[PDB]
Amino acid sequence: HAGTRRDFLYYATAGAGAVATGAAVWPLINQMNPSADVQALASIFVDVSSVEPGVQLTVKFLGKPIFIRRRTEADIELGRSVQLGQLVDTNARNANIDAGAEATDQNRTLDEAGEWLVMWGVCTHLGCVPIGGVSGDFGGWFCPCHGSHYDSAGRIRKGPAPENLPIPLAKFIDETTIQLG
Amino acid sequence: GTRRDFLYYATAGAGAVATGAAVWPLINQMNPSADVQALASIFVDVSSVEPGVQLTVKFLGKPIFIRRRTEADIELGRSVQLGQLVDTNARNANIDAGAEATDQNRTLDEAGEWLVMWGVCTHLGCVPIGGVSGDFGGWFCPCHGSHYDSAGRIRKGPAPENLPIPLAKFIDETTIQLG
Amino acid sequence: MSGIPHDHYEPRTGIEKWLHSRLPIVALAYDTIMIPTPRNLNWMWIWGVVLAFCLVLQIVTGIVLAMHYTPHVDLAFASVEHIMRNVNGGFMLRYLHANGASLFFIAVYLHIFRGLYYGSYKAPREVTWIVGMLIYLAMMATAFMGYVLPWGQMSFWGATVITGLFGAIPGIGHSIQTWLLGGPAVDNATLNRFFSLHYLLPFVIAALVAIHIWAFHSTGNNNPTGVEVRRTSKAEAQKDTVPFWPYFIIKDVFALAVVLLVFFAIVGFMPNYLGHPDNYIEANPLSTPAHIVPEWYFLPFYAILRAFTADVWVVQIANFISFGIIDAKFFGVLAMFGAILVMALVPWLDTSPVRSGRYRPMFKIYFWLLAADFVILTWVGAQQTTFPYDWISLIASAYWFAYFLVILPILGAIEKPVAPPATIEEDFNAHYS
Amino acid sequence: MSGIPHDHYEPRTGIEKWLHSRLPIVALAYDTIMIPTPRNLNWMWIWGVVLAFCLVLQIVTGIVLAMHYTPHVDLAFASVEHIMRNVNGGFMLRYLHANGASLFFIAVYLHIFRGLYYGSYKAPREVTWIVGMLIYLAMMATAFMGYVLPWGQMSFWGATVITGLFGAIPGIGHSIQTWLLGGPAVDNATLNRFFSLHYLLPFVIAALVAIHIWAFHSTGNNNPTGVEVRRTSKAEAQKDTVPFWPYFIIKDVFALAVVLLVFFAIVGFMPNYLGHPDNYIEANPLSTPAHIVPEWYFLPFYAILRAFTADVWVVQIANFISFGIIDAKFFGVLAMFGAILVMALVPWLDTSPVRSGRYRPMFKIYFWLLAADFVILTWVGAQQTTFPYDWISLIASAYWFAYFLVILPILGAIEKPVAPPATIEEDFNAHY
Amino acid sequence: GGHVEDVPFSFEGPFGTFDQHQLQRGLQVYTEVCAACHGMKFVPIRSLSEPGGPELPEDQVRAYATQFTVTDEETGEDREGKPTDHFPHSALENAPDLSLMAKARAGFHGPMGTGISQLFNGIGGPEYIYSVLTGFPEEPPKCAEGHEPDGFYYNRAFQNGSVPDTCKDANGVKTTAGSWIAMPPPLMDDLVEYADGHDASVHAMAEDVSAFLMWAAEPKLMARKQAGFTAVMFLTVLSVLLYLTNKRLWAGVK
Amino acid sequence: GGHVEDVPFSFEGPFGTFDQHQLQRGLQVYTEVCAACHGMKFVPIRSLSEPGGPELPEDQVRAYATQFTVTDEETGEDREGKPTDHFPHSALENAPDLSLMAKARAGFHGPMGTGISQLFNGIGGPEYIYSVLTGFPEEPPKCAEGHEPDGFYYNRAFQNGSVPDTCKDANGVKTTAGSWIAMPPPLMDDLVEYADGHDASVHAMAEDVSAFLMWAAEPKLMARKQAGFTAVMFLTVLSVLLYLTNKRLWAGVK
Amino acid sequence: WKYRYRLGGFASGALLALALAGIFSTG
Amino acid sequence: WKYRYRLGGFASGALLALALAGIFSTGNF
Ligand code: HEM
Ligand code: HEM
Ligand code: HEM
Ligand code: HEM
Ligand code: FES
Ligand code: FES
Repeated sequence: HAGTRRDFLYYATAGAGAVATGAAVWPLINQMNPSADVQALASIFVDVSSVEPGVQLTVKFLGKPIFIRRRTEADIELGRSVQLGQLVDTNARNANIDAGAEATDQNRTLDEAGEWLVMWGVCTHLGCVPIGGVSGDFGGWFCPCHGSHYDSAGRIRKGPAPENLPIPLAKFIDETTIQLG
Repeated sequence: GTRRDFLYYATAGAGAVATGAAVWPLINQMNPSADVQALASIFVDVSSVEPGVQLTVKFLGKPIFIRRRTEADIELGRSVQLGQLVDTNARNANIDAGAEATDQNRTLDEAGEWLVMWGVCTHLGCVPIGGVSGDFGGWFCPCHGSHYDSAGRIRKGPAPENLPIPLAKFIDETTIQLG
Repeated sequence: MSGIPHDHYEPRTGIEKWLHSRLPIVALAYDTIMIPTPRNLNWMWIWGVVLAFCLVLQIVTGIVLAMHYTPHVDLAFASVEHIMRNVNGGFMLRYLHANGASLFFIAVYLHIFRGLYYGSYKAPREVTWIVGMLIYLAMMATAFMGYVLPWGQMSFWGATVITGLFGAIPGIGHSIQTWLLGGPAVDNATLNRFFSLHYLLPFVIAALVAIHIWAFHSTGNNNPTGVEVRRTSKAEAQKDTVPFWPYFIIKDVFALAVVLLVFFAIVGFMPNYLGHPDNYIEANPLSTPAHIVPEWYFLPFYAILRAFTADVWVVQIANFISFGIIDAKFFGVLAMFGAILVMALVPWLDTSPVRSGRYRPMFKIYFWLLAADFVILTWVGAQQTTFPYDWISLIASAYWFAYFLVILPILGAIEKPVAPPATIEEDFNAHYS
Repeated sequence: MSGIPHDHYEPRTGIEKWLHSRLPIVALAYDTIMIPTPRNLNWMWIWGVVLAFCLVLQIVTGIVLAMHYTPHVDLAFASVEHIMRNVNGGFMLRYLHANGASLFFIAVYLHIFRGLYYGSYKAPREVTWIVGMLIYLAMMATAFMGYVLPWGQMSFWGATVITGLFGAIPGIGHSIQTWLLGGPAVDNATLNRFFSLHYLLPFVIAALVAIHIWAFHSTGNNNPTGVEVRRTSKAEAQKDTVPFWPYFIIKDVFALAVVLLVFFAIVGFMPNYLGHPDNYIEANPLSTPAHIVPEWYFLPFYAILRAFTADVWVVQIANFISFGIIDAKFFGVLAMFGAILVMALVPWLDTSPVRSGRYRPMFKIYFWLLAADFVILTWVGAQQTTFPYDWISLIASAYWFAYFLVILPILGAIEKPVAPPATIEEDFNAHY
Repeated sequence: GGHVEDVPFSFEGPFGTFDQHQLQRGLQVYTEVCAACHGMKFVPIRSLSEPGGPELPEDQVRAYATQFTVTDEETGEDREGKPTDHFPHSALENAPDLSLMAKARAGFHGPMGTGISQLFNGIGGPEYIYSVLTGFPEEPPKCAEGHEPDGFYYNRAFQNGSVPDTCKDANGVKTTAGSWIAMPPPLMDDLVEYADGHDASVHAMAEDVSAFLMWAAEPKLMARKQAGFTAVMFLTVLSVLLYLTNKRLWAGVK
Repeated sequence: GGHVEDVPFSFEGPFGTFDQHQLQRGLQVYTEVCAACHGMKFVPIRSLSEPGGPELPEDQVRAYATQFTVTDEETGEDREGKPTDHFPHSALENAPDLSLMAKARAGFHGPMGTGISQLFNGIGGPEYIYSVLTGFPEEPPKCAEGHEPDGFYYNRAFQNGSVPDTCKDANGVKTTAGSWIAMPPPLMDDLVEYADGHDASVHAMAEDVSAFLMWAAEPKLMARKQAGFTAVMFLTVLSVLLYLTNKRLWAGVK
Repeated sequence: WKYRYRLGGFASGALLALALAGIFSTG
Repeated sequence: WKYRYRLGGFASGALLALALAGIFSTGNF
C-alpha cells in the first residue's frame, strides 16, 4: 500500500511508451500496403470476331492475363464427357453466374451455345500462366511451374492447384465482342 | 636460416599483388563509361538572333551562351586595359594559346557584336546570371559572387579565369557551327 | 573468453601503450586471432573462412553494381545490359556477383553438413547453431530478392510463384501477399522494395556473423574427435592446441586461394553455366516460360514443395482432419518451411551423448543417406513432375523428415558407440607420429 | 569493465545460466547499461541519446523511403512526388527524414560544443574525440549525398558546386572530379552512385558509433567538474556515481521525449520552414537559380569558403610564395577543410592541464566568442557577398582559426585557473 | 517575391482547413482560365475525389477527365482522359508547371536574413500567387512610358523579370517595385461564372485559385496537421509521465 | 532449344577468339537480311568500332549509322542515325530482338537433367541459331501434308512451335523432330555477295551471322578470357607460395 | 493480491495516450 | 645485409606474379 503508487506510475509510463511505440511502428508497416494501385476498377472490350475456332487470345487486366478461346467441337465434347463427381473442384468459379453453381461446362461458358470460354490466365496454385494449346494429359492447359493440369473447361484435374480457373464478369454484348472489367 | 623469411615475404608478396589487382577494378568502374566517353564529340549548327539579348544551347551536359551585344557592350569604349584584368588570357579555342584578354580576341566577329562562350563559371561551375548583371556589366555568378564583364572576363570574386570560348565558327552570316 | 588457458595481449611499443590504455581494440584483435585451436582440424574446417570471403565479395560487388543498376521495371534490364556493356569491368563485376551467390551457397552446405556430421550442433554449441540458422535464413531471402532485380522472365515468374506462397496461408495469407506485392500482382512496387531489402539484408547477415563468431569463441571450436581441449592447465592445453595465427590462418587462406582459383576459372571461362538462359529474356507478364526452375540452391526445398499433392495420402488425411483448412497447397508450403525448421531443431532431436559421428557406427550410414538425399532433392527439383519423378521426390522428402524426427531420436537410445581417444594430443600423434 | 569498482553481472534464472555459459550477451548488455556514471551530470549530457535516436530514425525512414524512390534522373523527382502523394503516410515519412537530418546536425553541434567546453577531448579521451570526428565527417557526406537525391534545382546545383571543389586540387583534381561525376558533368551516373553511397554510409556511421561507445566506456564519462571518479574502492565510487540504468536512462529518455515534442510539432505544422522552396523546382542544367544557399548545417563552411577572395592579403601571399600553385579557389577549398581539420586537432592544441572550462576564467570568454562566431558563420553564409558581409565573414573565419591555432596553445601557458572540487561527491552535495 | 499581400486563408494556422467550396471555385478558375497555358503534370485527376480536397463525386471526376485526351502508352495514340491519368503538361512551353508552385515560392523574407518573418507568416506561397494575379496595375510605372518591352507586362509582385534600363539603376539596382512578366493579365471581373452565384471579382477568383493551387501542392495538409496533433499529444502525455518518474527516482539520490 | 549441329566456332574454348572477318560478314548478312524484321535494341552502334569486335573504322561506322532513321529522344524530330544511337527495335512486331539471342537459348541438355552435356559443349546458343537458320527442309514431314498451319513453316530445330493434331501422338506428344515456326526461310544460296569472294552458301551465311550474334550478345568475351587467365595466374602463384609457407609452418609441429 | 497495480497502471497509461491523442485532436 | 632477403623476397614475389600474368596475355599456351 506504499510502493503501490511507484508501481502504478512506473507501469503507466511503460503503457504510454507502448502506445507511443505502436503508433510509431504501424506506419512503417502500412506504407507497404497498396498506394496508387488501389485503382482496380477499369473497363475494356475486345474484338472476338477476330478469333477462329481452336485459337486462344489474351488481353491484360488488373496486371494479369485474361484468356479468351473459341472452343473446338472436340473441346466441347470432352468437356461434357466429365461427370461432376470426377472433378477435383466441383464448383463452377464464375462471377457472372451466381455463386455456388456446379462446374459442368454450362456454368463455365460465356454464351449458352458453349462456343466461348473466358478465364483469368492464372493458375490457382501459385499464379503462373498455364500453357494452352490443348496441353496436358486432359487436353486443356498445363501449369509449367508445378505441373498442374486443367481440362478443356479450365477445370483442375491433377496437381497442387485447389480450384478451377476463375471466370471474370464477361458478357459478349455484341456478336463480335466481349466486355470485361 | 634467413631463407625462411625470404619465402614468407614472397608469399606475402603474391598476396598484395593479387589483392592490389583486385582493388583497382572497384575504383576504375567509376571512371567514365564508354557511352559517356562517346558523347565527348558532337556536331551542331545554330541560327540567328536580334541584338541586345542572349541564347543558350546544351552541349556536353552544359550550356553554351550566344550573346549578340548592345552598342554599349560592343563598344564599352574598349575601356578595359589589359593591365587591369584578373585574367589576361583570351581563353579562346579559336586563336593561339598566347592570345591576350582583349575585347576583339574574346569575340567571334570582327566588329565585336557576337560573343560565344561556355555558360559555366570558372570557379565551381554555376551558370552566370546574364542580362547585364554584376557590377562590371556582363554577368554575375549567384553561387559565390564572381563578376564577369561584358567580354566574359573575370573582374571580381573567387573565379580564376575568363569564361572559356569554345571552338565555334559562322557557317552563314545567319548561323554558327559548334562542332 | 573460451576457458582455454592462454597468454593475454601486452602492449609493447609506446603507441601500443598509448592506445591500449584508451581503447583495447588491439587487445580484442589479438585475443581473437590468437585463439588456441585444436591441432587435429581437417580440411572441412576451411569453409567458415570461405564463407567470410563470400560475404565480402557479395557486399563489395553489390555496392559497386548498385552504382549503375536502376530499380525500375522500365529501366532495370536495360541497366543490367548497360553494366555488362559500357561499364569498365562491368561484365566481370556482374558475373562475380552472380556466380558468387552460388559460391556462397555451396560453402554453406559444406559448412552445415560438416556440423551435422561432427556434432558441432551439440551442447554447449546450440547457440552457435541457432545463429547459423538465422544467417542461412537471411541468405535465402537475400539471394531470392537479388535474383528478382535483373527483371528477366525468371525474375518475374519466380517472384510470382514465391509471393503466391504467402497467399497459401489460410485467412491472413492474402493480406500478407498483398502487403508483400504492394498490389494485386508482381509489379514495379515489388521490384523497388525488393531492391531496398536486397541492399539491407547483407548487413544483417554480417551482424549475425559477428555474433556467430562470438558464439564459437565463447565455447571454443569442435574437432574431428569431438573430444574437448584440456582446460586443466596451460601445458595440457598447449599439448592439445596451437594458436589460430599463423597455423590455421595460413592453412585456411591456402584453401581459399585454391577455391578462388576454380571460382575465377568458372567466372572467366563459363560464367553462364549456373544461370538459367530464360533470364536473358525481358519479363513478359503475359507469357510464362516453358519451365520455371528456381536457381540450384533452392531446388531441394522446391522439390519438397512439389512433392505433396492432393493425391498424396498424408495430404488427404491432413485435409480431412483439418476440415479442408490444410489443402495440398498449404500442406506443401508447411512442408517446405518445416524442412528448414527441423534442421534448426537438431540440437534437441539428437539424443545421443557421443559428439563425433566418427565413433557412431550406425549414424554414419544414415548421415551418408542424408547427404545423398540432399543431392537427389536438388536434382529432382529440376525435373518435370511426372512419373517416376513424383515418387522419387516424395521418397526423398520423406527421408529428409525421417532423419531428423525419427532416426536421430532413436539412435541415441539404440546405438552402440566406439570409444573416442583420450585427448586431441593422442589423435594428432596417432596420425602425425 | 570501465575500471570503476563495480558489481559484475550474475546469472540467476535457469535460462540466464544456460545462456551465460554459452554466449555472454546478457553480461555485455548488463555492463553496458549498469556503468557507474557521475551523479553531477547536467542537461548537456542528453545529446548522445538524442544522436542515437536521430541515427535510428534516419536509418528506418531511409530504408522505407528507398522502397519507393527511383535513382534515375527522369524519375527521381517524380518518385518523390509519388511518395508525397500516393504512399500511405509517405508525406509524413519524407518530412520526418528531411527534418530529421536537421535534428541530427543540431544534436551534433550541441554535443560538440559541450565537449569543447568541458574539455571532454583531453587525455585520456583523445580517441573518443577522434572517432567523433570520423562520425561527423561521415554525417556530412551522408547528408550532402542525400540532399542530391530529390533532383531539384538545389540538388543539381549543389552537386555541381561540391563536385567542383575536387577539381580545384592542383594537378590531380580534374581526375578526382571526373571520377566522382563519372563524366564531364553532373548527370545520371552521379545521381545513381550518390544513391548507393547514401544508402551505405549510415551503416558506417553505426559501426563508428559502436566504437565511440566502446571508447568512452573504456575511459568512463567526463563530468562538469572534470575531476575523475575515485577508483580506490566500491565505497568511494558509489559516492561519486550512480548506475546509468535507471537514473540517467530515465533522465535522457525524458529529455528526448520533450525534445521530440518540438520535432513532431515542426514536422506537423511547419515542415518546409528549414528547407528551400527552389528544390521543389525540377533540376535544369541550363539555368542556376538566383538563391544558391546550402542546407543550413553546411553554411559555416560555405561561409569560410566564400571569405577568401583573390584580394584577401593572406591569399595574395600564398599565391605568390606558392608561385601560383595556390590561388583563391584552392585557398578557399583548403581553408574550408582546415576549419574541420583544426577542430579534429584540439586534443593536442589545448596545452592547459585543467580539464573543465568552468574553472578557466579566461577560456570562458574565448569559448563564448567561438560559439557566437559559429552562429555568425551560419548567418553570413546565407547573405550576399557584398559589403559588409565580406568583412564579417572574413573576420569570423579568422577568429575560428585563431581560436584553435593561437588562443588555445597560449592560454594553457598563461591562464590562472580556479581550483576545482576535491570530489564529484563534494560538488553534488554543494548543489544538492 | 518581396512585399507580397498577406492574404488570410482558411488553411493557415495549426487548426486551419481547406474550404471545399473555395477549392471547387479555384478548380473552376484553373480549368477555365489558367489551364489554357499552364499544366499540372504531378497531380492525378482521381485525387479530385479524395478526402480533404474538392471531394467531387467520382462520376463527376470521370466526366471531368473525359475533357482531356492523351497519347496513351499502349495505343501510342490520342485517347480520352481517365481518372488514373495526371493533369497534362503546360500547353505553352513558356508557362511553368503549377503542381508545386505554392511550395516553390517564398512570399516573406528576413528581417535582415534572419528568417523570423517566415517563422510567423509561413513561406508565403499562395500569398505570392495571389499577389502576382492581383499584381498587374492599370498603368506602367511611367519610367519607361514610351520604352517598355512589347512581349511583356509590368507586374508589381513579380521580381525575376526584365527591366527597362530607364527604370534600372547602376547606383542602385532598380527603381520599380516589380518587373516585367511574360504572362498577360489573366483575370477580369466576372470572367468565370460561379454557378453558386458567389463573388466572381478578380480578387475573389484570385483567392479561390490560390487556395486550389495550395491544395494541389499539399493535398494531404489536413492529414499532416492531424498527425501533428496526434504525435504532440502522445509525446505530451509521455513527457509528463517520464518527468514524474524521473522526479520520484532521483528523489532517492536526494 | 532442339538438339543442335555442333558447329566448331572459333570463339569456343579458353583460347578461342572472334574472327574479325567472319564478324564483318555476319554484320553484312544481318544488315541485308535480318534488320528487315529483327531489332538489336541493346546494341549501341558505336560498338562496331570496339576492340575485339568487327573493329570498323569510325567514319565507316558513322556512314553505317546514317542509314537508320531515328526519332530523336529529346527533339521528337526524326533524323539520321548516329554512332551513339542503338540499333532499332524489331520492325516486325512478333520478331524477337536479337541483342541477346545467343545467350537466351540453350542447344545442349542433360543427360537426365544432370547438365554435364552443357558442361562439355557449353550453352550452345550460336549452334541453335545456326540450326534454326539451316533447319528449313525442301519439303514438309511426310505426315499431315493436308494440315500445315497457314503462315507457318516447318523447321527441324524449333521446339516451341505449333504442331498439327495429326502429327501429335495420343499423349499430346510431338512426333516430329521439329515444329512450325512463323519465320519464313530467311537465307537462300548466294543471297548475300561477300566482296572478298568468300563462300556465300546458306551454311556460310548462317555460321557468319551466328558468330556475329554471339559477339552481339557478348562484346567483351575476349576481355573476359584475358581476365580469366590473369586471375588464374595470380591465384596459381599465390596458391603455391601459400602451400610452401603452410608446409614450412606445420613441419615445425610434427 | 499481486499485479493489482502493475496491470492497472499499464492500461491507465496506455488508454490515456489513446484517449487524449484521439478525441481532443479530432474534435 | 638482412633486409634485402626480406625486401628481395617481397620483390621476387611481386615480379613473379606480374610476369606470369603477362606471359598468358600473349595467349599462345
Ligand atoms: C549475401 C550477399 C548477397 C547475395 C547472396 C546476393 C545475391 C544476388 C543475386 C543471386 C543476384 C542476381 C544476379 C543475377 O542472376 O543476375 C543479385 C543481383 C544484384 N545484387 Fe546482390 N547479393 C548480395 C549482396 C548484395 C549487396 C550488398 C548489394 C548492394 C546493393 C547487391 C546488389 C545487387 C544488385 C544491384 C543486383 C542487380 C544487378 C545484377 O544483377 O547484378 N547485392 N544479388
Ligand atoms: C555467412 C555465413 C557463415 C559464416 C561466415 C560463418 C563463419 C564461421 C566460422 C569462421 C567458423 C569457424 C571455422 C569453422 O568451423 O569452419 C564457423 C563455425 C561454425 N558455424 Fe558458421 N558461419 C556461417 C554460417 C553458418 C551456418 C549456416 C551454420 C549452420 C546452420 C553455421 C554453424 C556453425 C557451427 C556449428 C560452427 C562450429 C562452431 C564450433 O565449432 O564451436 N554457420 N562459422
Ligand atoms: C545518417 C543518416 C542519414 C542522413 C543524415 C540522411 C540525410 C538525407 C537528406 C538531407 C535527404 C534529403 C531530403 C530532402 O531534403 O528531400 C535524404 C534523402 C533521402 N534519403 Fe537519407 N539520410 C540518412 C539515412 C538514409 C538511409 C540509410 C537511407 C536508405 C536506406 C536513406 C534514403 C534516402 C532517400 C531514398 C532519399 C531521397 C528521397 C527523399 O527525399 O525522401 N537515407 N537523406
Ligand atoms: C552519431 C553521432 C554520435 C552519437 C550517437 C554519439 C554518442 C555518444 C554518447 C551516447 C555519449 C555518452 C553520453 C554523452 O556524453 O552525451 C557520447 C560522448 C561523447 N562524444 Fe559522442 N556521439 C556522436 C557523435 C560525436 C561527435 C561528432 C563528437 C565530436 C567530434 C563526439 C565526441 C564525444 C565525446 C568527446 C564524448 C565524451 C566522452 C566522455 O565523456 O568520456 N561524439 N557520444
Ligand atoms: S504456379 Fe500453377 S502449378 Fe504451381
Ligand atoms: S561557382 Fe561561380 S562564383 Fe563560385
